[PDB]
Amino acid sequence: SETLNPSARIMTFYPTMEEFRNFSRYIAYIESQGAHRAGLAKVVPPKEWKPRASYDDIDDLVIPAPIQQLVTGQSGLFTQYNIQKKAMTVREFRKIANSDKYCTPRYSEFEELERKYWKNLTFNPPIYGADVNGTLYEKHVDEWNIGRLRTILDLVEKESGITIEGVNTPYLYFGMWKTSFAWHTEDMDLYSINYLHFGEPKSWYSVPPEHGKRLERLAKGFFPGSAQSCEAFLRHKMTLISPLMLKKYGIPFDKVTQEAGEFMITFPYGYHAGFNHGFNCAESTNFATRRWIEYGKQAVLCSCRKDMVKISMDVFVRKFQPERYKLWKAGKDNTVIDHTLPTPEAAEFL
Ligand SMILES: O=c1[nH]cnc2cnccc12
Ligand SMILES: [Zn+2]
Ligand SMILES: [Zn+2]
Repeated sequence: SETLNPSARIMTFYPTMEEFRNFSRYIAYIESQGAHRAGLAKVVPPKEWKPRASYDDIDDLVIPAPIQQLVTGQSGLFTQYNIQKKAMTVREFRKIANSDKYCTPRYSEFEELERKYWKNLTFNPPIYGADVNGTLYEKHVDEWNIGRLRTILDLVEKESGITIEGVNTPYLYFGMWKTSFAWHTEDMDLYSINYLHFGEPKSWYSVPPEHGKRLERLAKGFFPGSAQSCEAFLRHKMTLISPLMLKKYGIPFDKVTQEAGEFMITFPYGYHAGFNHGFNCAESTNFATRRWIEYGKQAVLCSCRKDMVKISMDVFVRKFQPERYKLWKAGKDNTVIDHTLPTPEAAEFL
């Protein structure tokens, strides 16, 4: 496991239509390749696959709570205050996105736009049409349908009947230039899938899960007051740390640009942050494999109740780890997670 992807670099995959039909099996395959080590992987779907005929019929879709993204800070360290604005349509949002005030600046290469984002992120706050409940997939699409992934995370809805927005349901993100997401891991340290439906690119930064604690120690040192108030303040999704800051403090990280028509997979305990190049739309949700159960059992949650997502691990432990159930309920489960190990389902490829 330590031999595959030794630098824990972001990997890209090009499945065929046959390989694209079994979602869970393909995630097992990419892990057998060492993809998970980076904490982020890109999946380019087969040319024949399309989740919708066109996007010219969504102008009247309402973004109920758009957020103005105010950033405070300096020297590569920032706090993001996401201000709720009144509801707007996709057409109203696209008009603001493409206006002279908010449009993407003229640039040659990504590195120019990236330098531009870190120089100007505290000025002219943009509007992010983020966390919109909904899907852009046509009803008949069976392959990589974010609405219905059919992973083991489905036990939460199957056994209890409870739905957690964006976690076991899809979220839509309407972006504009300079909109962004703060460093974070998923709720319960779950996996996530992100499909960029259309528009301008979305740039990502990732820290390998095996270096995740180094990012946490850096954050705690910089924000001691926040660290004193909450056990996992990064779950508030307010902390921005520049790649230059990470480089200076020796935090290993990688960066990738996602283009329209591509999927991004985040792995358990894979910290990620990023920004939108301009007007776009992405669909997202969380999912699980057998490997996540131990991450969910060990996840450190927000203790100040600013973040409320908590999944009971009991059903997963009883069903997939019965030999460990009594030891775990007694608080005697001393399992140490090896972040390099692929999911057990990967066995057929190894
Ligand atoms: O594209 C994103 N927008 C907002 N939040 C996110 C969280 N994780 C991944 C991607 C995004
Ligand atoms: Zn995320
Ligand atoms: Zn908290």
